[PDB]
Amino acid sequence: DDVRQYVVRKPLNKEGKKPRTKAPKIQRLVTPRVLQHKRRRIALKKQRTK
RNA sequence: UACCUGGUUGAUCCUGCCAGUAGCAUAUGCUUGUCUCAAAGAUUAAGCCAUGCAUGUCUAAGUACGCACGGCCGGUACAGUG
Ligand SMILES: [Mg+2]
Ligand SMILES: [Mg+2]
Ligand SMILES: [Mg+2]
Ligand SMILES: [Mg+2]
Ligand SMILES: [Mg+2]
Ligand SMILES: [Mg+2]
Ligand SMILES: [Mg+2]
Ligand SMILES: [Mg+2]
Repeated sequence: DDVRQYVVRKPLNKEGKKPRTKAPKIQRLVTPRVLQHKRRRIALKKQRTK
């Protein structure tokens, strides 16, 4: 299942402003950036060993 | 600038101090037109204090669902300032 689908959003409607919906930033979410950081951490060990 | 002068005797030569002389640094008195520097509650009380200020800090890079502001899609995690 996808977590990004099930985020609880907050409606937000102030007088004189258009209606809006806000959702929080997901934390501890596996993203390509996390995998690439781990990949480079692994790749530095190879350089040290060589 | 390696310097002296008055005072003891009726007069003299001494010893010897007192007083005189010139800096310096604290106070005080009188006086004071222009410019450049410039010390300044140490001495008596490391005595006592009204009031105000004298220590705070964010980058692309720890944590933003404050519309507090803000552009588009509109479930389509999180635009940005903060
Ligand atoms: Mg995280
Ligand atoms: Mg005489
Ligand atoms: Mg003298
Ligand atoms: Mg003039
Ligand atoms: Mg004092
Ligand atoms: Mg004192
Ligand atoms: Mg002082
Ligand atoms: Mg101070």
